[PDB]
Amino acid sequence: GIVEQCCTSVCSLYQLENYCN
Amino acid sequence: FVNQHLCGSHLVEALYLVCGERGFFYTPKA
Repeated sequence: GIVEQCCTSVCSLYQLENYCN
Repeated sequence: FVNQHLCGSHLVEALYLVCGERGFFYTPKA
């Protein structure tokens, strides 16, 4: 999930944009 | 500003800024 990928580990623009509508 | 550890309201804030008028969905569990 987003928390594992962006909180627990360093986030990226690619991963953020996956959660845009 | 997105290449770092983003937790809680800070992560949600980043989604808000990046996604813009597209909006986003925030799912901390699944």
